[PDB]
Amino acid sequence: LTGTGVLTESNKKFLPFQQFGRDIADTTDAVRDPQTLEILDITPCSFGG
Amino acid sequence: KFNGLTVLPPLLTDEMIAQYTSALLAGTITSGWTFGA
Amino acid sequence: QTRAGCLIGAEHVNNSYECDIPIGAGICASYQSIIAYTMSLGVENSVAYSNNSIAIPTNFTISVTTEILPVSMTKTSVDCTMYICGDSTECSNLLLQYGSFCTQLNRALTGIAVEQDKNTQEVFAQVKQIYKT
Amino acid sequence: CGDSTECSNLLLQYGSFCTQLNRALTGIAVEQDKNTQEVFAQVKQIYKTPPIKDFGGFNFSQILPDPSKPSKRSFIEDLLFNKVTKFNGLTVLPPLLTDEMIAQYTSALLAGTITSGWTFGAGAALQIPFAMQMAYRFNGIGVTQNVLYENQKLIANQFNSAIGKIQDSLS
Amino acid sequence: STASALGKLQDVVNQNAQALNTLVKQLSSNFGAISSVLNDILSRLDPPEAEVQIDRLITGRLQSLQTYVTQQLIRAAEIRASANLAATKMSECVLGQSKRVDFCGKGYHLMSFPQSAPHGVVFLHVTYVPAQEKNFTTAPAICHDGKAHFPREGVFVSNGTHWFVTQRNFYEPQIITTDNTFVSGNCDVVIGIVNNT
Amino acid sequence: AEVQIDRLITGRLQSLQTYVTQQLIRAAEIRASANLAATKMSECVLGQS
Ligand SMILES: *[C@@H]1O[C@H](CO)[C@@H](O[C@@H]2O[C@H](CO)[C@@H](O)[C@H](O)[C@H]2NC(C)=O)[C@H](O)[C@H]1NC(C)=O
Ligand SMILES: *[C@@H]1O[C@H](CO)[C@@H](O[C@@H]2O[C@H](CO)[C@@H](O)[C@H](O)[C@H]2NC(C)=O)[C@H](O)[C@H]1NC(C)=O
Ligand SMILES: *[C@@H]1O[C@H](CO)[C@@H](O[C@@H]2O[C@H](CO)[C@@H](O)[C@H](O)[C@H]2NC(C)=O)[C@H](O)[C@H]1NC(C)=O
Ligand SMILES: *[C@@H]1O[C@H](CO)[C@@H](O[C@@H]2O[C@H](CO)[C@@H](O)[C@H](O)[C@H]2NC(C)=O)[C@H](O)[C@H]1NC(C)=O
Ligand SMILES: *[C@@H]1O[C@H](CO)[C@@H](O[C@@H]2O[C@H](CO)[C@@H](O)[C@H](O)[C@H]2NC(C)=O)[C@H](O)[C@H]1NC(C)=O
Ligand SMILES: *[C@@H]1O[C@H](CO)[C@@H](O[C@@H]2O[C@H](CO)[C@@H](O)[C@H](O)[C@H]2NC(C)=O)[C@H](O)[C@H]1NC(C)=O
Ligand SMILES: *[C@@H]1O[C@H](CO)[C@@H](O[C@@H]2O[C@H](CO)[C@@H](O)[C@H](O)[C@H]2NC(C)=O)[C@H](O)[C@H]1NC(C)=O
Ligand SMILES: *[C@@H]1O[C@H](CO)[C@@H](O)[C@H](O)[C@H]1NC(C)=O
Repeated sequence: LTGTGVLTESNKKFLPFQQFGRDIADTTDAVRDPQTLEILDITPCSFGG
Repeated sequence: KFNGLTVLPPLLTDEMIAQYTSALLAGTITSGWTFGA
Repeated sequence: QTRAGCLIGAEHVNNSYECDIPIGAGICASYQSIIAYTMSLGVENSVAYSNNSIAIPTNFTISVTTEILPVSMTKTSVDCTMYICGDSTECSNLLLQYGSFCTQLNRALTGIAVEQDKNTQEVFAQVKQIYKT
Repeated sequence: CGDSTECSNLLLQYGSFCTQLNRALTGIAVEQDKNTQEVFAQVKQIYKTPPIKDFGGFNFSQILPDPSKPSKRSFIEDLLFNKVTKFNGLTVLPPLLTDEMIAQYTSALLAGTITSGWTFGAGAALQIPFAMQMAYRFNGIGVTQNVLYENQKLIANQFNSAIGKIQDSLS
Repeated sequence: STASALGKLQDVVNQNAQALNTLVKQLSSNFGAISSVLNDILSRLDPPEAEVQIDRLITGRLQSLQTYVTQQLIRAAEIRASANLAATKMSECVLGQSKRVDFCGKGYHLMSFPQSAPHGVVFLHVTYVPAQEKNFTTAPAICHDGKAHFPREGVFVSNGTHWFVTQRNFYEPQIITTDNTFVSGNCDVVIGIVNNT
Repeated sequence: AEVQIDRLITGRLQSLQTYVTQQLIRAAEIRASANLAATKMSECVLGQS
């Protein structure tokens, strides 16, 4: 799963068989690292005109 | 703001819209139609 | 069997009401077992017209009605290299040879964005001062 | 595609253009019924003219509906209707309101504007003789109601001649 | 209490949200390419044939964006027309009384009040409606001393035995007098003349 | 055959989109005309303008 963004800590709970989540329109929202098994949070870093 | 879409805020905030509405209402109650001409 | 096709599951009746679910060709359905019938335009009366008779009211009532009118929508702007390329050099290079397409899109979006604000301003700003009760 | 599995499978990965097209077509189809409803449905009740016809000398027989015809349409309506003049995945839906209901609305409006005047447009229809409604209507254009009562027959004759000329020109 | 009374604004908001949502959703489409993500086809194929897939994705996304822009233009035109009508109503019905029929509410217009709404305006119209009618009897003019009399402003009525002059929109009889009637000619041409004093 | 199928598909889709856009424009114009007609009926038939 490749992509850019800023990684923060998240309190969302994953069932022990998922690996990542998404909210709507099939856009990644949160991912779990395969080593420490914790739920992170992905936010697109700021941009604008 | 997900992948290049931006929503621009309106020029007029709701407070000034409410002030316009209040001014219109107070003008039409007190003076009638004379304040429009 | 109706003029718009056929209905299955609804039972025809001989009555007529101001219906709510349109079907077509005058036929329309309602719940009341689901039934289908012919819509009724309204109650029919005949005014007692003569040549030496009138009808003058003797009392009055005052009613307050409401109506709602939209005036504006959300102002949006869309980027291109972020959208159709997602920050990729090869995609940017390939897109570069399609002339100038995104400039027109940005121009149109900016035009409608300015139009929304002008529209709201012309709708609401009808007074020169700010009166107070 | 036209009943082709391969074409449908290939099209399945082109997104959701077709849903948008169908939604737009459905919206513009509903808009026509909305337009007809808002233009014609202007009266709460359905008025009908009394059997005895004496409107101070005016003759409305050519615009009032004729019960003899099965369609219950007047002469001018028939003239207009006569004047105005296969399956590949596209269909034509019938209008919600047929011609008879539209004719009934027009007849109700025309019968309510004769007996009552403009009263039925605000509250309940109020009866009034036609020769006095016309006198009221002259009073609204700067001409005193004196003028009508001395020139009733001439005005009626001019109106009848004008409507006959309109019918002849349309025919 | 009652909901669903603000359908227009809710419909506008829903249409905008749905259009944006489907525009975002269009990213995941394949458009006949190998994959819907650029990085996979970049790292899986060298440029000489990967450029074909890149071109297919680019043209598909461009077409989707163009369609979205056109739909936005159509909706903008519609909203502009609606708000022009709203501005005309604000100018004509709030800043003064209106004579045109059914422009502002049902019945005879009296006055109006504006209120704001998240993306629009709400007009409250105060009007006037008559009721409790009667029948009476009517004549167009009255012949006295051989000359015809017509009412200045009002209409002749009779409660069976006596004649009165009233106004059209309200019942208020008054005794017939020279001060509210005018004379014109003799009672020989009008059809409906009645004898009285 | 997929290349030919794709060519036919894209051509027909483009034609359909053009037709839909023309229909939208015509419907908007007809709606404006209908609004004008409704205003005329409300003003001139139910009263004196
Ligand atoms: C996978 O990740 C590491 C790999 O070594 C291990 O998890 C931690 O490993 C460090 C050092 O190896 C220990 O000090 C920690 O106590 C370990 N934590 C846990 C929770 O085991 C382990 O092999 C794997 N960890 C998980 C969570 O699967
Ligand atoms: C006014 O006079 C009429 C008769 O000239 C009364 O009778 C009404 O006549 C109409 C048409 O024939 C019917 O639809 C009504 O039902 C009749 N009313 C009855 C029978 O009570 C009429 O009632 C009188 N009053 C009014 C207010 O119209
Ligand atoms: C005109 O209508 C009003 C409202 O229906 C009448 O006022 C009512 O009169 C009754 C009987 O006197 C009272 O019990 C109600 O309380 C009144 N309502 C209000 C809101 O005050 C009025 O009487 C009617 N006019 C005539 C001449 O009958
Ligand atoms: C109103 O006009 C119609 C149309 O001219 C008149 O109907 C005609 O009546 C004459 C005499 O009976 C007939 O010879 C014609 O054939 C009729 N024409 C049609 C088209 O039917 C009607 O008589 C007029 N009514 C009044 C009261 O003058
Ligand atoms: C029609 O109205 C007139 C005007 O009021 C009535 O005339 C008077 O009526 C009152 C009470 O009804 C009597 O006390 C007076 O003596 C009447 N005066 C005259 C000069 O007539 C008349 O009664 C009314 N008629 C009807 C049928 O209601
Ligand atoms: C109002 O209509 C009635 C009904 O037609 C007219 O009364 C008729 O008048 C004529 C001419 O005097 C008589 O020959 C009839 O016998 C009358 N009929 C009835 C039933 O009385 C009345 O003249 C009309 N009012 C006008 C024209 O002012
Ligand atoms: C209104 O009064 C006038 C004047 O009295 C009437 O005119 C004459 O009335 C007398 C008596 O009835 C008749 O002998 C004459 O023939 C009438 N002359 C004319 C030219 O009509 C008139 O008839 C009365 N009208 C009504 C409706 O009562
Ligand atoms: C009434 O309904 C019956 C069947 O329910 C049908 O046969 C008939 O034509 C209808 N109309 C009349 C006038 O009976």
